[PDB]
Amino acid sequence: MFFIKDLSLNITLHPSFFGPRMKQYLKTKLLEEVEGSCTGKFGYILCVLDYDNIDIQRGRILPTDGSAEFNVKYRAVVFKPFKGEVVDGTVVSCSQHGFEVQVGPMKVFVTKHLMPQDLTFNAGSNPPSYQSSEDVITIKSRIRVKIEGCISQVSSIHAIGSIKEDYLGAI
Amino acid sequence: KAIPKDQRATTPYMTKYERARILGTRALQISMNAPVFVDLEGETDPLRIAMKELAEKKIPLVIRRYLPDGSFEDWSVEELIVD
Amino acid sequence: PNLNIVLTCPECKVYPPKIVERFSEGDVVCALCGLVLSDKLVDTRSEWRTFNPLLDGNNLSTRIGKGETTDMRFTKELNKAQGKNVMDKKDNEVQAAFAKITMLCDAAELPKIVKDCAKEAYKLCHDEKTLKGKSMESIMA
Amino acid sequence: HNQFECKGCDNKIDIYQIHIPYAAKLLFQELMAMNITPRLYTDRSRD
Amino acid sequence: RCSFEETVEILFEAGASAELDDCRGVSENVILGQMAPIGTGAFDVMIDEESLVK
Amino acid sequence: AATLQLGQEFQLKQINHQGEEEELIALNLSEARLVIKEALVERRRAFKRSQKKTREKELESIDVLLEQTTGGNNKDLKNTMQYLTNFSRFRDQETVGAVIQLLKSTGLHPFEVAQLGSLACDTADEAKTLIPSLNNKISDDELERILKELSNLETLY
Amino acid sequence: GQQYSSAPLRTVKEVQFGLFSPEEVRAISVAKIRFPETMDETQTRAKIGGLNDPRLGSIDRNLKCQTCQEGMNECPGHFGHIDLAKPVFHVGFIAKIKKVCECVCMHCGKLLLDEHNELMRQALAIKDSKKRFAAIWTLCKTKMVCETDVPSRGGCGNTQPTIRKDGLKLVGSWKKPELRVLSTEEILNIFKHISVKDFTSLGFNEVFSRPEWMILTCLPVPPPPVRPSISFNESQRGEDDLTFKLADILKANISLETLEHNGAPHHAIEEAESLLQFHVATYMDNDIAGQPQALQKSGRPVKSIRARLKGKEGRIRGNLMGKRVDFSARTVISGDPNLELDQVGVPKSIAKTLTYPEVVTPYNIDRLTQLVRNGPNEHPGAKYVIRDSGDRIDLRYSKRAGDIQLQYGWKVERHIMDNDPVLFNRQPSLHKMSMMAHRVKVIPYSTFRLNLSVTSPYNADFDGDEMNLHVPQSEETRAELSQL
Amino acid sequence: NKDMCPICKTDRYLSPDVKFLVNPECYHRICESCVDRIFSLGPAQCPYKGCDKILRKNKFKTQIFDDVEVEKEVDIRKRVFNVFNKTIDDFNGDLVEYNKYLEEVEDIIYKLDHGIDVAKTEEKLRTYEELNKQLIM
Amino acid sequence: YMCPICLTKYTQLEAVQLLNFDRTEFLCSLCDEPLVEDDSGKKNKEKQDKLNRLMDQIQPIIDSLKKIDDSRI
Ligand SMILES: [Mg+2]
Ligand SMILES: [Zn+2]
Ligand SMILES: [Zn+2]
Ligand SMILES: [Zn+2]
Ligand SMILES: [Zn+2]
Ligand SMILES: [Zn+2]
Repeated sequence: MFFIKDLSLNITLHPSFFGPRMKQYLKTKLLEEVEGSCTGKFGYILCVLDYDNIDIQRGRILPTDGSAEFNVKYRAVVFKPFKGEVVDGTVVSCSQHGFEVQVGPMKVFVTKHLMPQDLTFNAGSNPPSYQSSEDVITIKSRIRVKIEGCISQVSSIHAIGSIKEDYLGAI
Repeated sequence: KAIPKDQRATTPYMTKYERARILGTRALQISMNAPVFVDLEGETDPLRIAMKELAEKKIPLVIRRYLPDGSFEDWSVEELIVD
Repeated sequence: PNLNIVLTCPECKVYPPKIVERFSEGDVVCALCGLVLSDKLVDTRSEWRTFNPLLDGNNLSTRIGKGETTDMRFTKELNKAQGKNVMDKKDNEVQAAFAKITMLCDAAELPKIVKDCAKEAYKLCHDEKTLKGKSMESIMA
Repeated sequence: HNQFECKGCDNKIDIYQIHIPYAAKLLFQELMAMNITPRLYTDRSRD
Repeated sequence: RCSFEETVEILFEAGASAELDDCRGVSENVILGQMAPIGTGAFDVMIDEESLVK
Repeated sequence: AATLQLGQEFQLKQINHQGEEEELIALNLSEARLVIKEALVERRRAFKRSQKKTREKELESIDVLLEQTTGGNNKDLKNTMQYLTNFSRFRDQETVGAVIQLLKSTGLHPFEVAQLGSLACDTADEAKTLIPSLNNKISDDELERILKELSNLETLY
Repeated sequence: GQQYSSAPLRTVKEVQFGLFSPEEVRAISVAKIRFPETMDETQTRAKIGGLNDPRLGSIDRNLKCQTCQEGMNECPGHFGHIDLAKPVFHVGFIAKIKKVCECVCMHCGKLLLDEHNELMRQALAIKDSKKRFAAIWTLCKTKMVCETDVPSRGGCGNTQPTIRKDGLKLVGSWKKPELRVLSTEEILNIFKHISVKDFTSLGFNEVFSRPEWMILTCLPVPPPPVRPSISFNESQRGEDDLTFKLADILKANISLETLEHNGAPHHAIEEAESLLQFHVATYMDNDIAGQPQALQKSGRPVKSIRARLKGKEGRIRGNLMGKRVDFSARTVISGDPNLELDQVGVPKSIAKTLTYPEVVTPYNIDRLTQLVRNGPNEHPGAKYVIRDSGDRIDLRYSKRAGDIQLQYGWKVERHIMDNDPVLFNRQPSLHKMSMMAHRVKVIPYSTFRLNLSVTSPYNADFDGDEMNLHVPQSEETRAELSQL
Repeated sequence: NKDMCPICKTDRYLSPDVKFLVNPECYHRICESCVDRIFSLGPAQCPYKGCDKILRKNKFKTQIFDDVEVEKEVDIRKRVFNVFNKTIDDFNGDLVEYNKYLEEVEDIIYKLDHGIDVAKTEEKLRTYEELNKQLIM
Repeated sequence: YMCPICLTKYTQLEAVQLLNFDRTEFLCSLCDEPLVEDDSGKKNKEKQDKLNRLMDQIQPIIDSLKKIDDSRI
């Protein structure tokens, strides 16, 4: 799921960068190292918006290693899975236990053991994909999955979905 | 928190602990090739460069002095007096 | 699992490596490039400087007695609570073997090495169909 | 692997790393062995 | 308190009484190996910003 | 979870950096694709300001042109943007703008109303089975009437 | 070194003490410790579920701690647990249990005289805890009946026994005199039935200390590092006391588990667990007065946990409040009427050893390059180069590499050199002038030489007094010395 | 079987809070404990020995009168009196015809309801599909 | 799932977390070893056994217990 969110950050500006234009490297470090990052707590930070009015209030020198550290608060957008709401995405990869579906930036995994039993993997697809009587679910096939699991080890998310019910499976 | 600049009540001088910690970090930073806001006239010792900047009030740091309750005043080394 | 650690200079890699332990620095170093592999070495003689599993194995022991600050209504029960688990262990016949043979070889005026081999030679066989008792002397004999 | 987990709180998100003297980390682990919990918190609640 | 005289009995009461020990003493900071708010440690060093114009 | 139990960070009572409470922001699955482009461009004018001193064909160049403006590691951000276009179901903000006009009388929790927009929903039995919190919020009438507008409002390419 | 991690690095601001809930122990524990054996039953690696299974931390600097990985110098050791057959007192709280029992009806769990008493209105005033429980226990310790109502109230009506400690036992006598010694389970059960509002008032805290936690039910088994083994001469891999007492606990537990599953002489049991209660007690503290010293197979006592912290040499006094340190030297001092007031003469032999890690900058890189050519031996030389990546290199054992390229931000551990400030100290050192900072001057033979005037603050003379030297290892502790 | 789940046989004595549900697919006596566990995952067979009716937890429901013959007929009537609510007796008025049309609708219902040979009911289900068109018509 | 080589169980979410584009099947970070399912046969088989044991009390005590619940004296 997508949101826009108000987040904060702590970045340590190593002492070399302390010239007049430090603020530049701060934002530079920000986008370059906050965009496109998974976090267990918030999700994939996608777009740092409001690139103007980001709060950069004041830095503290850490006693040893003498590097400044700043607490920057900002606004951005995040793809955040959950459990129990339908999500759409085309498959990309596949396996014998299922097929990974790439949704947003998260390659969801839907495992047949959660999908409706009528489509047991007919392994005969090349490229591998599942062939069911109602529809044949291919690699770039559109699929509507409800998410029936998630995991957030920090700086990572893997979720779990199923299409066992109606309005589900292929699209 | 954050006593306003017109209400700062603490001493306008630099305590010798402030002077020692300032020159420490400033020297430490210089020793990490932080830029230098003064003409190192032949100097190569980071502590001695720091003593030079401080004598020219060119150290871009600021002292956050905590009161016993928790609030604090902020002085910038450029405005504190050194002895 | 294999739970195993090996050191090798990731910047020479040439071998099962040529490393040396500089103890007095608490280091191990690639004897080629001198990269220090791992440090904070832990001492190896001071350990036992401050100070029998071949017989007493894994079931451990500890001599429990009476301190200065205990009256006889607690001391003797330490002598009356220690006695409940002397038969789950055949170890009476293990230790009382040693104690006996210790009482023997020592009374026999023998070198304290023989005492061990007999403290061994009991423990190694220590129960066989060939043994099956047989007076429990002949072995200690 | 870049994964952390305080099971017993089932937390895998709210983790911190601290530097302390090993002889302290010992001490705490011996207050635990006597059933004292010396929880350490990195922010103030009494304020 | 535990570091002076009767270390364990003090530590027990704390654990029973759920003492919350706020780590402002020099002695607490020493155990944690932190910078005690003492002398040079009695303030923070903030990185000035306006003076970074030059 | 499903029952509208999002994380405490995403609790309906949200806070901005200036402290006052506000509405939780949740996005329909393509106007989010729009605001992104606005930002990336608003940076593309901006990143280049400091630098100074069907649509399916063009989206990639639209995308990848903005890519160099950003950190380049983000075709995985495009992995959503590509998705966001492939699974885009709007355009022309007023499409949503009117739709967002249309929806936001819903009296529904934002994860729902965003989900309803985001979702390619043909049936009204769909919601009460797809979004099972959506079984007694709005009935199939007020649901599908919007869906039936949504069908035409599904502006396709 | 120590491998990069990602968790955000903070600093401790608060310690919340508090007891340990047996559920918490189990939720923490990575392993149910069951068999007293340490090693594997085949004189090989280690008994799983034994007294140090590999899922606890590991040592040998050669294995990986299959719970959390490898480094014997990263794994902090993970805690395992034992669940006792039957509950026992925690020695630290017997007194604070006997005291407590005298303040609550031993049948319903309610408190004795409450705010309807006047002085309870006067007791529950106290904002202090440890005196609230103190003053309360003066009022409640002498009433003996769970009264019912004295309007200007709870009941339970029972007479309340009188209690006395006697070597890990609390024996209560009523009057009706039932001098029946009290089971723990009753007390445990008693406690589990006390009002939050009661023990709160009593001085506890329902999040961090329920009174029912002073009675041990589960047992937390410290990982190996708390009690390491001395692997000595391939068979004298001696074991720490805490391993023994733990074995001896685990046995005395293992036994008593049977003695209920197999018969019940019901006086052997009453001693059997009262034995195990003794082992747990002396494990925590083997120094208990009114009790028998739990000895070793050398007949010496067992180093209890409490003993590890008690006096000097304990953790606190001898390992936290003060400790031994690197980068120091100690030798005999001599006088010198030819050194300035602030110099100290350092033997060249010592200066070759102590070392100071300097950072390569534009202002010294060539000069530092020179030192690295001198290498370890000739004096103004160096002994290690530290690469920005946290990587270190011995300069001997690198002549093979020969020439080395320095780069900015690398660190060179040079020898100490003239004018480096060092901290000089003469023990006992009972005032701040017994530690002043001097400037090095490197001289021949092996005494520290100092000016004569400086001698009266240190309170030294030259009949063999020795003084200690401490070298500062940073650019900022240096300035602390020179300026303060 | 009267008050215990035909699956786990948890008696109303042993689980007084047992709440029985059945499904329009098969109308099976069962406790909710199984119900959730069975279809918390999704569309599968009914947990009955001899039931391979694939059915789904949203379709689940609560009996009222325990008469699975009436209730199905009630359901049949409910199915009818939903679409066959388009019946004309008051809309017809002719006392014989209003009797007849009711009789006709009921005969159509009874055909579905009597269910003994319900294929003319299936033909009436076609007529009910036609009624789905006739209630539309 | 479970790696017998480490003898340690795992669950689905670990597996997908442990899964790879290359290895469509599961390794074991402890063992680097493919995993095996578990609880499939035994527990299903187990619970049915106790179900009869649970049934063993149905005509027995619990029925007669309700035969006490008639008056509960
Ligand atoms: Mg003398
Ligand atoms: Zn090498
Ligand atoms: Zn470990
Ligand atoms: Zn009472
Ligand atoms: Zn059931
Ligand atoms: Zn394994």
